[PDB]
Amino acid sequence: GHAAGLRSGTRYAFSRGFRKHGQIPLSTYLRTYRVGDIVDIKVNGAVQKGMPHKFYHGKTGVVYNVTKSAVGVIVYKRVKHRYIEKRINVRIEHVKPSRSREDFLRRVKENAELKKKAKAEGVPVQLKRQPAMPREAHTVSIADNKPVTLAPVAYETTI
Amino acid sequence: AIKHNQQIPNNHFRKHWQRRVRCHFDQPGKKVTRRLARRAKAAALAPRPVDKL
Amino acid sequence: VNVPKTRKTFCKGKDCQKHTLHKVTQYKAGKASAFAQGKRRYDRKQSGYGGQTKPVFHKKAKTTKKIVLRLECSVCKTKKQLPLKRCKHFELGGDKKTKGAALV
Amino acid sequence: AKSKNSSQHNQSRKAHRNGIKKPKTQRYPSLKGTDPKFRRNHRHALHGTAKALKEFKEGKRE
Amino acid sequence: IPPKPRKILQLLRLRQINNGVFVKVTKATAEMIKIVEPWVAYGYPNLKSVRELIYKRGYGKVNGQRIPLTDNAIIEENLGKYGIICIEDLIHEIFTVGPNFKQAANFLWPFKLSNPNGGFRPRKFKHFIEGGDLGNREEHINALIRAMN
Amino acid sequence: GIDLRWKHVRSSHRKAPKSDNVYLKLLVKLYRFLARRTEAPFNKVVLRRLFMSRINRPPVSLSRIARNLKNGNEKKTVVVVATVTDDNRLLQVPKMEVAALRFTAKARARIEAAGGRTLTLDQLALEKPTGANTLLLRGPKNAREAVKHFGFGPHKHKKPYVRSKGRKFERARGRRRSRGFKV
RNA sequence: AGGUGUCCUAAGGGGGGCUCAUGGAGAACAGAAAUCUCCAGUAGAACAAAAGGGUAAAAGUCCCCUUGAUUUUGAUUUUCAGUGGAAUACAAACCAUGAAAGUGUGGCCUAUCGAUCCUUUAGUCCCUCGAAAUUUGAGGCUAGAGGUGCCAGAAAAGUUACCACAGGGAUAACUGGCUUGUGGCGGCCAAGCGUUCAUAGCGACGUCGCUUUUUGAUCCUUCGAUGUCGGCUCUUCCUAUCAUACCGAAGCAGAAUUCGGUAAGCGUUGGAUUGUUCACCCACUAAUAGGGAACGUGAGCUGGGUUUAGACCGUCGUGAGACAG
RNA sequence: UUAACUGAACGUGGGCAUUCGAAUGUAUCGACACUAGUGGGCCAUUUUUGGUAAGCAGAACUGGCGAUGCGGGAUGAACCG
RNA sequence: AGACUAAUCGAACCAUCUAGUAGCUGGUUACCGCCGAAGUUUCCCUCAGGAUAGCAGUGUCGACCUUCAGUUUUAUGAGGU
RNA sequence: AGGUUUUGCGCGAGUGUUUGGGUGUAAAACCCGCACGCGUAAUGAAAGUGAACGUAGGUGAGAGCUUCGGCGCAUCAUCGA
Ligand SMILES: [K+]
Ligand SMILES: [K+]
Ligand SMILES: [K+]
Ligand SMILES: [K+]
Ligand SMILES: [K+]
Ligand SMILES: [K+]
Ligand SMILES: [K+]
Ligand SMILES: [K+]
Ligand SMILES: [K+]
Ligand SMILES: [K+]
Ligand SMILES: [K+]
Ligand SMILES: [K+]
Ligand SMILES: [K+]
Ligand SMILES: [K+]
Ligand SMILES: [K+]
Ligand SMILES: [K+]
Ligand SMILES: [K+]
Ligand SMILES: [K+]
Ligand SMILES: [K+]
Ligand SMILES: [K+]
Ligand SMILES: [K+]
Ligand SMILES: [K+]
Ligand SMILES: [K+]
Ligand SMILES: [K+]
Ligand SMILES: [K+]
Ligand SMILES: [K+]
Ligand SMILES: [K+]
Ligand SMILES: [K+]
Ligand SMILES: [K+]
Ligand SMILES: [K+]
Ligand SMILES: [K+]
Ligand SMILES: [K+]
Ligand SMILES: [K+]
Ligand SMILES: [K+]
Ligand SMILES: [K+]
Ligand SMILES: [K+]
Ligand SMILES: [K+]
Ligand SMILES: [Mg+2]
Ligand SMILES: [Mg+2]
Ligand SMILES: [Mg+2]
Ligand SMILES: [Mg+2]
Ligand SMILES: [Mg+2]
Ligand SMILES: [Mg+2]
Ligand SMILES: [Mg+2]
Ligand SMILES: [Mg+2]
Ligand SMILES: [Mg+2]
Ligand SMILES: [Mg+2]
Ligand SMILES: [Mg+2]
Ligand SMILES: [Mg+2]
Ligand SMILES: [Mg+2]
Ligand SMILES: [Mg+2]
Ligand SMILES: [Mg+2]
Ligand SMILES: [Mg+2]
Ligand SMILES: [Mg+2]
Ligand SMILES: [Mg+2]
Ligand SMILES: [Mg+2]
Ligand SMILES: [Mg+2]
Ligand SMILES: [Mg+2]
Ligand SMILES: [Mg+2]
Ligand SMILES: [Mg+2]
Ligand SMILES: [Mg+2]
Ligand SMILES: [Mg+2]
Ligand SMILES: [Mg+2]
Ligand SMILES: [Mg+2]
Ligand SMILES: [Mg+2]
Ligand SMILES: [Mg+2]
Ligand SMILES: [Mg+2]
Ligand SMILES: [Mg+2]
Ligand SMILES: [Mg+2]
Ligand SMILES: [Mg+2]
Ligand SMILES: [Mg+2]
Ligand SMILES: [Mg+2]
Ligand SMILES: [Mg+2]
Ligand SMILES: [Mg+2]
Ligand SMILES: [Mg+2]
Ligand SMILES: [Mg+2]
Ligand SMILES: [Mg+2]
Ligand SMILES: [Mg+2]
Ligand SMILES: [Mg+2]
Ligand SMILES: [Mg+2]
Ligand SMILES: [Mg+2]
Ligand SMILES: [Mg+2]
Ligand SMILES: [Mg+2]
Ligand SMILES: [Mg+2]
Ligand SMILES: [Mg+2]
Ligand SMILES: [Mg+2]
Ligand SMILES: [Mg+2]
Ligand SMILES: [Mg+2]
Ligand SMILES: [Zn+2]
Repeated sequence: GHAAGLRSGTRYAFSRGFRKHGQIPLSTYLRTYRVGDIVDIKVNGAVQKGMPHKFYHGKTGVVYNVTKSAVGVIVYKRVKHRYIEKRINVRIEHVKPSRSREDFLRRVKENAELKKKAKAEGVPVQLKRQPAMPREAHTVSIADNKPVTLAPVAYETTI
Repeated sequence: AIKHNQQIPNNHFRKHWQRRVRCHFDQPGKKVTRRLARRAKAAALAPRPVDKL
Repeated sequence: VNVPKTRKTFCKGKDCQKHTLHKVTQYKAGKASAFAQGKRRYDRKQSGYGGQTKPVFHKKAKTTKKIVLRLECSVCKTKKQLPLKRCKHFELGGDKKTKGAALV
Repeated sequence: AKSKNSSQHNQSRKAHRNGIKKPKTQRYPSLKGTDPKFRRNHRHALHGTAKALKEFKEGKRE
Repeated sequence: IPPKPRKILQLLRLRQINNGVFVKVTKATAEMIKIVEPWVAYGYPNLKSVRELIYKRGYGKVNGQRIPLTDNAIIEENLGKYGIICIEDLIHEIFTVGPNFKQAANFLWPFKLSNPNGGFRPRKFKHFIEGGDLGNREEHINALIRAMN
Repeated sequence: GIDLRWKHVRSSHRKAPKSDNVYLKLLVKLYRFLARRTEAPFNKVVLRRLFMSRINRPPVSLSRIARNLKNGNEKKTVVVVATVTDDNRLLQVPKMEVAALRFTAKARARIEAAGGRTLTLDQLALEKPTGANTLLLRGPKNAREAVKHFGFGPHKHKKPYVRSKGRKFERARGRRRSRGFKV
């Protein structure tokens, strides 16, 4: 049985970067969170209270509780042949709102106006994404862009 | 040993129980013997009842 | 390790239910009675022939013990018990340490 | 007298035989572990809403 | 076979040797095909290849069963709501990738071909560029279809 | 080779009764014919429940029927593929008509004494061959003493297998914090 | 490559002011090193202990006040079967500090510890001693302490050469198999030795190989058994040639010698001491070469040694007994 | 909870497919009950630790043999098909 | 001499307790059809043995529940080889 | 002998004749009913106490039926009594 402590193996993960020590920006304490938000976890080494375990560093979850100085988050952990639901308490210095769902929240309101604009006008539109398609036919002119002929080069010693 | 969810057993069969086992194959036979004795007893007490108050 | 002889902390007495002043002493176990049911049973089992009937412990490893403080309320005369960590030397009411007076 | 110490050789394949199951979600999650001060009041709020929306057929007319 | 290429071949419906299917090339399908490179050969079919494959080896998936299409009534009662009513329509929808390509191609049971009549190249598990039979040979796929069909 | 995950997979549901009752076989022949020659979804459901075992056909009481005869169901026909039992708690029986697999002696007597009538499942097919104006009722499946023992474990609040009840039977270590821990 | 079974009434809690290690330049005794002043100084100092992380109007340092190291129970995290030290966020009380916002449920974070049965203390003033009451005594209900270091937790000294049973080739002591460090044998380069003269005869510093007649390393076969030292007797095989045939080279005048090639056809001994393999002497001879064949060869012999049971000595042990003496 | 019907959670009523808002497959959806055998493993490409090395000793992902025949590698548990 | 005590002695012979116990070796009786493993996790005076989770079979029930996935694409996080 | 899950059967808020008695074509078959066992109520160490605010509650799903407005079994998730 090897050594297995709470913070074993976190030499580089929990460290602050080069030229990024000292004071914490105060906009961290001014954000607001609501039950149902989507946040990601990133441990700050300079705060030793409300720290999450090293497994959750770099994960994304959903808020389920709000208290005076922390939030409760729900994450799913894989243990061999199943998933288990975990609930962790994290101080707000370690959490951050996520941009994972912003693309979806932007397409939903853009689809609403395009649908209503088209319905008012009378011409149908697409309203869903498509993967990149193969290119089409086109003509390329040789005028004042004459091609340059290349050939492989002989071997030579550099040093 | 135990291997699943069971009720913990307590069977008192750790003595030489096979030396003291009483079957009853004479249940109908003993019933006939009792009825014959009652019939004989009633005849001896000729007009009297077969019981006491 | 030394602790003061008095301390004020919560009291659970029916009349106090607040912080009051307490006197601090050290806990000492009492002597085993000869009429406890565990003792009466043990004597009966050991009589007659057969020898020693129960285990006797031999392989000790601990060198210290946990200290237990006994506190008493100055108002209602109720008592508390508080355990400490393992220590080698202990006294209550010793001289407090001084600072900046290094004289060797 | 010496044998093998540890291995993980066949463990992944055994895990995927009956699939790796993600528990199904529900519409109403449980309120276990939420702030009790919030929970005490939220009970009263749902109670009052129940008293109304029923007299809404016997008066009030919200 | 390793687990990732195995899963992809199941989604392309290629679960047996000498099976063939039609797919439409986009960004989402070109990456799947690149992964299973040492198991497949592919290219660009022409009208003759599309025509003869469906005429000779065409089977339909009706209520879970594999049914040979010997009559136009079979096609109409399964693809009629998309405007396809005859076998000539089905060929047109495949060869010119139409608005209902997904439905038409999934109706056809995967083709079961034979081994080629003239055999393969001397070592067939190299890339076509190296001298093998794997990968993308573009319009040379037509010569291989003649021998297998 | 074909590279398939499954092969020769069998069905998970019964296809015939396991009983050998002669009259139940006649009943099954009747509803096999009805289910094939009618579009009514009602007939297919009744056929499946005639295959089931006794723990999948829990009984239904007169009280449970009276609960569902409210809010505009006063004149529908109650159908129960099970036994119908009596309830001592109910003091006044409403009038109704019920088609059931069987009735207990007191259940049948109380239904008819209030002005109702009892049917058999073959009388029902003759009067309502499509199941019109009916309501299907099931009894409580999990209200069985054996189900209380299922899935026992830590922090599960299930019932244990013990031979008696009292202070000396599994109440000391693992059940309270004054002896070690609790569950 | 290292650490733990402790240590602290402050080295715990709150508030306030200040800036550290080191360098340059100056001042009676005073100097490399005492105390005083100015300038520069991103932490190069300090924070009980091992190492890693963290910290500058502080988490360092000095000053002032205190005991959140307190009460009642639940939820969550790590090891994990999601069973049994340590940690996180709230709720309900009572407090401490600061003008205040706030902070405080022990040590800046990651280690610093213990079930059932029994004993003992604190708590309510509570339940029971079953014919009825009162006082002593005993028994229950809730929380700590006395300990299991083999640390999910028996109460425990040797010998057997007089020996026994169930098994194991999952495991040693002999052949065989892979390897070749070590042992043995053979090459390459050329500073130098050789009277001058690298290579007649040699080869320092380096470097490439071969063999399985040394010894190691491993544990694949054999423990319902493959007879375990040496000599005697007898046959055959290998060449890395001791003698014999025919030749090349020399620091080869002759004689005697030294280096090399083709070559295993033919030989390679009689004795004193030792159980010896190995060794060392006397003597003859053309010469008294090196090895394999289950370390060839016990239903071929022999039985000197080793290695059962009898017996003596020395050293060791209280003793029974031990010793590759 | 806020100086404050200001917020927080849960909702009534109304509006929005003129399109329920990437690709492919669905040759196998969910939940429960009762129980067997096993708990000596070995081999290989790539990555790797100790050792001069070993048909030596120890790990990670994946594929095999064990539990499996057939055509090749003359023979040859594990190599190619 | 651990020598002799009826071919038996580092504790004779005869009957009974007795079918003494064995985590250890050996054996374990017709055919066809369908499905099909493990040598791994945690605890144990545990290391040739058990319990516990996993892998496997059988019986079903709920709807035939727009339901899922050892995969690609698009947007967006974490990591110190 | 004592447990447990699943299949078939009888009766069903109850269920079980056979310790015993009556009777007989006599170890069979047939008949009887006072007690008793399990179930119908739990929770505490114990003294003890002991299950409806509501059409036996509200919300989201839900087979079947429907006068097409809706009613909603079994079961699952959730807030309460
Ligand atoms: K280590
Ligand atoms: K005794
Ligand atoms: K072992
Ligand atoms: K091991
Ligand atoms: K105790
Ligand atoms: K220490
Ligand atoms: K302090
Ligand atoms: K440090
Ligand atoms: K724990
Ligand atoms: K132990
Ligand atoms: K310990
Ligand atoms: K242990
Ligand atoms: K002994
Ligand atoms: K010996
Ligand atoms: K053997
Ligand atoms: K073997
Ligand atoms: K060598
Ligand atoms: K050798
Ligand atoms: K060797
Ligand atoms: K060996
Ligand atoms: K042997
Ligand atoms: K000799
Ligand atoms: K041999
Ligand atoms: K010999
Ligand atoms: K001797
Ligand atoms: K308000
Ligand atoms: K098992
Ligand atoms: K097992
Ligand atoms: K093994
Ligand atoms: K091996
Ligand atoms: K072969
Ligand atoms: K004799
Ligand atoms: K064993
Ligand atoms: K690095
Ligand atoms: K039964
Ligand atoms: K009764
Ligand atoms: K419906
Ligand atoms: Mg580590
Ligand atoms: Mg006595
Ligand atoms: Mg005595
Ligand atoms: Mg093992
Ligand atoms: Mg495998
Ligand atoms: Mg030909
Ligand atoms: Mg070829
Ligand atoms: Mg086949
Ligand atoms: Mg301070
Ligand atoms: Mg400060
Ligand atoms: Mg507080
Ligand atoms: Mg400090
Ligand atoms: Mg702390
Ligand atoms: Mg203790
Ligand atoms: Mg006690
Ligand atoms: Mg008495
Ligand atoms: Mg043996
Ligand atoms: Mg072996
Ligand atoms: Mg050498
Ligand atoms: Mg010279
Ligand atoms: Mg040399
Ligand atoms: Mg043998
Ligand atoms: Mg032999
Ligand atoms: Mg022999
Ligand atoms: Mg030679
Ligand atoms: Mg020569
Ligand atoms: Mg001699
Ligand atoms: Mg040899
Ligand atoms: Mg020999
Ligand atoms: Mg021989
Ligand atoms: Mg001898
Ligand atoms: Mg001897
Ligand atoms: Mg002797
Ligand atoms: Mg002596
Ligand atoms: Mg085994
Ligand atoms: Mg290995
Ligand atoms: Mg091995
Ligand atoms: Mg095997
Ligand atoms: Mg194979
Ligand atoms: Mg072959
Ligand atoms: Mg070969
Ligand atoms: Mg004799
Ligand atoms: Mg036997
Ligand atoms: Mg025997
Ligand atoms: Mg199969
Ligand atoms: Mg133990
Ligand atoms: Mg064995
Ligand atoms: Mg459903
Ligand atoms: Mg289905
Ligand atoms: Mg690293
Ligand atoms: Mg009788
Ligand atoms: Zn007090």
